[PDB]
Amino acid sequence: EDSIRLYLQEIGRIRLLRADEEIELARKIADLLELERVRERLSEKLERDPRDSEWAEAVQLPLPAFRYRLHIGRRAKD
DNA sequence: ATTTTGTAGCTACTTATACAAAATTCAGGAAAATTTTTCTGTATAATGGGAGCTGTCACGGATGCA
Repeated sequence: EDSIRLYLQEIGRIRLLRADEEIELARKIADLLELERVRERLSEKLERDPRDSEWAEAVQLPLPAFRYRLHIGRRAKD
C-alpha cells in the first residue's frame, strides 16, 4: 500500500526514451495540437465549434482518418 | 373710602397651525485611482523515497493446511 511506490513500480514499467524517439513525437503532437486550434477557430467563429464531423474540422479529411490523425497526434503527448 | 371685589369689558396680545421652503446635512455612487492579487515563463542537463519498528490481544479466523 506504499501508494508512492504502488505508482512508482508501475511507472517503472514504462520505459524511458531518447531525443530521436521523442522527435517522431514532437511533430505528431504539433500535428494534433494545431489541428485542434483549428477546431477552436472554427469554434469561435461558428456554431461555437465545428464539432460535427470531418467538419468537426473545417479541414478536409476522410473522416475516419481524422480521428486517427488526432489519436496519433495526441497519443504522442500521452 | 380704599379696596378689593366686578363686570363687562375691550384691546393688545400671544400662543397654535400648518406649510414651507429653504436649509442642511448625508449616503451612495461612482469613480477612479490604485493597490494587490494573479498569471506565465524560464532553455546546457537533470530521470525511483524514507523509515526502523521491532515487548499485550484476540479472535476469530484461520484460510490454509499438511
